[PDB]
Amino acid sequence: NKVMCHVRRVGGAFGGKVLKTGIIAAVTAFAANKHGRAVRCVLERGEDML
Amino acid sequence: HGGIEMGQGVHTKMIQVVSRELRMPMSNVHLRGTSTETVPNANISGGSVVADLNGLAVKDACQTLLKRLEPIISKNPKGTWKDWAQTAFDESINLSAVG
Amino acid sequence: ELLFYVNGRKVIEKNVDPETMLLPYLRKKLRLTGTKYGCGGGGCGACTVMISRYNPITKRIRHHPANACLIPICSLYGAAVTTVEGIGSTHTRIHPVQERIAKCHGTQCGFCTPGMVMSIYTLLRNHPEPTLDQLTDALGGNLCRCTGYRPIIDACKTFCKELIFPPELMIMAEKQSQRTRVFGSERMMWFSPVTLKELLEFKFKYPQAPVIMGNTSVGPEVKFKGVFHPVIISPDRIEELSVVNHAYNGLTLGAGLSLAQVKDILADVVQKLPEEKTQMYHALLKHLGTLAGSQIRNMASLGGHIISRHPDSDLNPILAVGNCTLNLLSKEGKRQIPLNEQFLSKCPNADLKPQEILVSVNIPYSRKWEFVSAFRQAQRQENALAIVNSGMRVFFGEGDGIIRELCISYGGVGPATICAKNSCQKLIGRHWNEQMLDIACRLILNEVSLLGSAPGGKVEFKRTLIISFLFKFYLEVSQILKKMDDPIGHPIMHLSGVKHATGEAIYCDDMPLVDQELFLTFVTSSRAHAKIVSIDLSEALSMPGVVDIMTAEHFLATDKVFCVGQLVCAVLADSEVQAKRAAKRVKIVYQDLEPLILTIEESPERKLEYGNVDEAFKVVDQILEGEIHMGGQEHFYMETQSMLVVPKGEDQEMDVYVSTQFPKYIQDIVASTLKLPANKVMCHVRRVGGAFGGKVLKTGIIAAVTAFAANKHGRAVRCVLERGEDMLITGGRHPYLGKYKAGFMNDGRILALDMEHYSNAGASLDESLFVIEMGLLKMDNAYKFPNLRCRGWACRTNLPSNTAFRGFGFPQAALITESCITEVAAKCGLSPEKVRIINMYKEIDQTPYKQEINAKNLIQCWRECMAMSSYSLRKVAVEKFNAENYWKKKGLAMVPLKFPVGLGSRAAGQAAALVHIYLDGSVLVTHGGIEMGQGVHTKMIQVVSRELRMPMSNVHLRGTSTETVPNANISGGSVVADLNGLAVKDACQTLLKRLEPIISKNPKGTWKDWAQTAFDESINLSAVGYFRGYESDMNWEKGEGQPFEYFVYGAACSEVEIDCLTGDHKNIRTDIVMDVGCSINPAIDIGQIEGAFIQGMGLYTIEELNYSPQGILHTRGPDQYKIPAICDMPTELHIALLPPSQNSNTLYSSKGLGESGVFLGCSVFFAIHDAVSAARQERGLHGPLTLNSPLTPEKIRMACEDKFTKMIPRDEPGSYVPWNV
Amino acid sequence: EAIYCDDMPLVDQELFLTFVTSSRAHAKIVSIDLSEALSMPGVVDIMTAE
Ligand SMILES: Cc1cc2nc3c(=O)[nH]c(=O)nc-3n(C[C@H](O)[C@H](O)[C@H](O)COP(=O)(O)OP(=O)(O)OC[C@H]3O[C@@H](n4cnc5c(N)ncnc54)[C@H](O)[C@@H]3O)c2cc1C
Ligand SMILES: Nc1nc2c(c(=O)[nH]1)N[C@H]1C(S)=C(S)[C@@H](COP(=O)(O)O)O[C@H]1N2
Ligand SMILES: Nc1nc2c(c(=O)[nH]1)N[C@H]1C(S)=C(S)[C@@H](COP(=O)(O)O)O[C@H]1N2
Ligand code: MOS
Ligand code: MOS
Ligand code: FES
Ligand code: FES
Repeated sequence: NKVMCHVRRVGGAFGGKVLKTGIIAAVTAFAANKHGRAVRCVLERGEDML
Repeated sequence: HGGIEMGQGVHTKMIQVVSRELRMPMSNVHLRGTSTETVPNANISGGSVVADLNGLAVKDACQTLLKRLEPIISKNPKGTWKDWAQTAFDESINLSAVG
Repeated sequence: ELLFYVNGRKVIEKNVDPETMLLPYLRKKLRLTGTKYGCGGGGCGACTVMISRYNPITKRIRHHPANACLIPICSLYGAAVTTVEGIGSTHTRIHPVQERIAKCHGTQCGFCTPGMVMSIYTLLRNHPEPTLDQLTDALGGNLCRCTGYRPIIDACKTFCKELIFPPELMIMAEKQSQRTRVFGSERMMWFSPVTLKELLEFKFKYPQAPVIMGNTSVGPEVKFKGVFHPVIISPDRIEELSVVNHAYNGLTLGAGLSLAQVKDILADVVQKLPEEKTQMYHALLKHLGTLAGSQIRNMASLGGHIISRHPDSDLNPILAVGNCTLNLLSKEGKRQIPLNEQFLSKCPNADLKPQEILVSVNIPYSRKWEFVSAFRQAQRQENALAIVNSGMRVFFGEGDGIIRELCISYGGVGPATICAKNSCQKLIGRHWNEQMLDIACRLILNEVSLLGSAPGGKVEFKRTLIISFLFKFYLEVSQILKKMDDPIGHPIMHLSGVKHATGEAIYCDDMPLVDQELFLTFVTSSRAHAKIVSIDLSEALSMPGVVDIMTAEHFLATDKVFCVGQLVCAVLADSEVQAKRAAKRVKIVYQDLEPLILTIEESPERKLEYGNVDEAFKVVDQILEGEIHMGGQEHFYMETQSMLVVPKGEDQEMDVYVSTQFPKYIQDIVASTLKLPANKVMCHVRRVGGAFGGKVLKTGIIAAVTAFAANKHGRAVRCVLERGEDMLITGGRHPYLGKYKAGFMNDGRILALDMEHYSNAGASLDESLFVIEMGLLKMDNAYKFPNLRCRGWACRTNLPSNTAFRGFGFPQAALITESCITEVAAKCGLSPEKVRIINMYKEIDQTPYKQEINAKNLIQCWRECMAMSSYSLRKVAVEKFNAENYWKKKGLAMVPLKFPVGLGSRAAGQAAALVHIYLDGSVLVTHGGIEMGQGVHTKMIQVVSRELRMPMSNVHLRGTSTETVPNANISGGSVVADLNGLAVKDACQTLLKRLEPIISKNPKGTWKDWAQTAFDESINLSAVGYFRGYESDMNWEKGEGQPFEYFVYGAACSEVEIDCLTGDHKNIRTDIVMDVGCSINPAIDIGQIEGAFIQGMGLYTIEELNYSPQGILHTRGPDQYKIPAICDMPTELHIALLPPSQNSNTLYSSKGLGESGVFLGCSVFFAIHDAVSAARQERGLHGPLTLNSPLTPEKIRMACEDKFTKMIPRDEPGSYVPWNV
Repeated sequence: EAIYCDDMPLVDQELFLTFVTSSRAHAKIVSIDLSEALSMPGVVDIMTAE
């Protein structure tokens, strides 16, 4: 009841944005909790495909 | 609703559903975006069912409102939605529906 | 370079602007936001911060509190700054002070607790095992509009029987090179000498630069007055400026020594040497223990006070009579001048040069057969600037009565400290008897020749206080001469009480900045009925920040201004300080109009009827004609009007984060202003800092123009106001003019009553008549009147429009009826107690608006308070005390109370809610009621925890919105707790209805299992709750209906003690009982009761609104607004809560307080009334008395007529147009 | 004008996260170092399970 997710829109996700977005978000939230400031994460195309 | 817009055009579907069922034009309805503070425990947007699933949920919420607006429109032939909404405000008719 | 420490981290500033203060720097830059902007002028005490400074000589560090809202940045080089966030936190170990101030329920709104916990922490650091006297001394400066201070002293009562200074600071103090620092800016230059010589040099340079040492007297001038100093000077730790010396000429104190150090040195020195040598030290200590507060006493020093030339100075007249000489020093040598009238009159011959810093001051030993005394009178006991103060000493010598030395000086009377010379020139020679007092009075009465143009008003009051102080002097010297010859029903700590006491609570301004923000500020009219012909804005446009100066030409003043404080233009700027500076120099052309209306008596009907008054008046024994005036009030909510408006850039969406009470109005007005459907504009609140009303209409129009600006220019816009224009924009209570003609039989019972209520509305032509309706009903609390004819009218004035308040109309009409009752009881000959008993409601009766009431509760609390407070013994002791004392009259009073709870129409009571349960055991609840200090959310958590059996941990609330719960109501009327709680009840009942099988199949598990299974079997877990509200009907054409859901019943007895010479009063003991039922949370109930009582006592005794004859209200000065402080509490307040009654339609058999105990504050009021009567009982005069409200010490002293008032020069009425109407 | 997740404005004092992947399918990790990495200008912290 503390964590609120917000999704206004998504730019064309033709399936499969679930487990890996979760594994990104888990450590992003770990970092944001330990160092009390917002953390923004964006992935490169090669990082995606890998 | 609890379904994600990912370019397939689900929010236009939802605005069309609300426009048809509540008998108001397209222009008179708004939609912001998915969140887990308003619609909890929604399911994954995968299977091609989420559009129809949330369309049925939106239909359900709209029906629950329109049954409460039954007497007001019963007692007024030509009402803009402002007139019925303010009236339903006066007779203490709820206007927040979970579908 | 600027180098200091905040909470233990080193902070470096370069290339600064020294024209910026500390508190905006801690908020907008370093972002330790647990420190609050209360007033910016030193009054509030909200911004308390600990400052520690190390002395490289003494090898020790001195800790002192200070108000960060006046402290400049450039005075902190090498000092440790400690805020609320450095002592403990919700992650680390919490310090025992915050733990005990939250455990003892010392928090209600939380916008006052960080300063107070830092004050208690500072005193515990300085003092390990203190006394309650020291603790109360420490907390004197701090204010609280909500609590009433009792739990704070309760938490302090257990103390009576670690942070470390950074080593970098102490080592660079041990080095301490001779570094003279310069802080430069484009506007204002700052110089700081570490050595004496450079200070003397820079003073010998351009001398228009003030020697800033405490900022306490220059800060207000640069702020409200607006004067600007191009260059300023400010010393460092210079030893010569701060040294204590004992010599045959008494002692020598440095000008750099702060008043707190001075007080400690005097307090220790008066315990060493015999009292035959010390008389002026005791006077200085007497006026030092009563100076503003520990913060200001540790910020302000001797020299600044001496040279400030403030007429209200509390220490100057003691010095101006005690043979004191200021030592000086400059490039052209040394000097030693005396302090007398010539020093304070501003004449050039005796004074300081444009050079010669004041170095020190010497106070001699008092000679034997010489006695010194000083007296003062102000609106409040503590932290109030005096209206008349005096310094008095007389030296005889050789054991006789002949006057050879007699020095008396008066401050606060004229434009400066006036000292009597010619009367002092003539009094010499006679004995210490009555005749010299006659001579002194007959001289000083017309020697200090005041006029009708005396600023601050209270002409005859000061004139009487003069001789009153002289008379006190006479008695005290004569005396010494004669001598030497289900969590419901259990007390549960607030949800965010720790989060208050540890400074994690976010407010509408504590939230961060968003990209490309702006800021907005208004310009307000200062004329009452003045036509606008032109506005000058050429020079306002061109300065850094100004985007567009918005006017009425594109909701603001168009052609004429009908009230002061009306909005005519607003300014758009890139930052706050730029916005204020740009606003302060827009020029408006005016032409004043002839018909000027400011008062009720020179400016539709609402009438209730019961029986026929005419026949009883033809029959009844005695006819009374009486009248009363009751003045208004100001809310003084601690948090000011803060808001932010954010455009979205897509779909014209507009977020509005505003700390209001009524988001529906905000959304509606923004939608109508932007020409948008309401589905685009959303509104957000999380908590509001202690708002008691008034944050409704003016907040609406402020949000309207803020949103207009945020839309048209396509950028975010923040808008926060300040305390002064908060008073100037927003009105307060309606002041009432009440006439009455009553009829009562010799049985002392009222059988005839006519009322003509009049209200002072404001400039608005279409306004809120409703209180005139509403307050018409609630006129009589507990007294049965067989006949009523009660009418009301609303009178427009050229003034800001008035709004609602806590209590809301009941206090006014209730005290009008109470005063009519009391004057009847005086005209009869029987005690007001008997008159109230044989006029009080029966067990069962019927209100004049035709509604059944059952009131054995009122009679039972009457008996309980009467018998368990020992009424008879205490009262007979009161008459015994008045029979053996002549100037000390103590008065005891008792007052009942019936308060109706109910609303107007059908739409008013409806309340919605939204409840989610996620797939664990954890619940998210939201509603439409606003959190503003009552503790509504703790009650909601208790409700949800009883209705779902899970422990209190599992539930969390995340603020309110209009996107989750739409179309909520006003968060007022003391019902929104009940209404939104019923909505929460409905939602939780729906959820527990949805889950019979899962729960009843699973006996010994958790909510985790049952919510999991509920999702498994496809059962909804989020529901809307809703409550239709109580049915209320009122008809005015017949004056009948059922408009009130229920009534609360209480009683309060109060004991006071007034002094006939100086017209102030004490509060000794108040015993208060009320009937509430099975309380949801007893601690919250007792807190609300105490807070309402304190607010009512403050309205009835202290608070006054002085208006200039052109309509301009006064915010600071002699007539500044006061609110009750920590010393205004009764010594004992024994409050007990009676057993319940199990009522019908009240949530969980609990009653809705929050506006009820306000009128019980009239108790002490009538108590002083009683005392005044005893005075006129012994003075032998029974002449007509007209005691209005508030009973300021002025009117209390006027009521105690004496020979002193019989020798006061009566100024002609139509001579001058005085300070106040 | 369609606002996406990256099109939100910058929030105050937000950090930035970037991932360091793997390069060998089946392998054993012997030792990890960050001394040149953590001493870069701008780095706040490196999160590893080591
Ligand atoms: C909210 C509030 C409440 C107050 N309550 C009280 C009260 O109850 N009782 C009371 O007696 N007073 C009261 N005061 C007044 C206060 O005590 C004085 O203003 C204060 O002592 C001035 O000291 P300062 O160093 O802060 O003055 P500063 O602002 O530092 O001094 C400004 C002026 O003093 C001159 N100056 C200062 N020091 C020197 C020096 N050494 N040599 C030459 N010139 C010098 C500067 O040139 C300048 O003209 C109150 C003030 C405020 C704002
Ligand atoms: N333009 C667009 N079309 C799309 C997708 C998308 O991301 N963008 N996702 C596809 C996938 S994987 C699914 S399952 C469906 C989901 O749409 P619905 O569940 O709302 O029918 O859209 C399909 N078509
Ligand atoms: N601490 C605190 N108590 C307060 C207030 C406040 O701002 N702070 N407002 C008062 C006012 S004006 C009202 S109407 C009631 C409303 O709260 P309730 O509905 O929970 O009684 O709270 C009262 N008590
Ligand atoms: O079913 Mo597709 O949205 S992974
Ligand atoms: O909160 Mo209400 O008394 S305007
Ligand atoms: S005491 Fe600092 S803002 Fe009022
Ligand atoms: S609780 Fe102290 S100011 Fe409100």
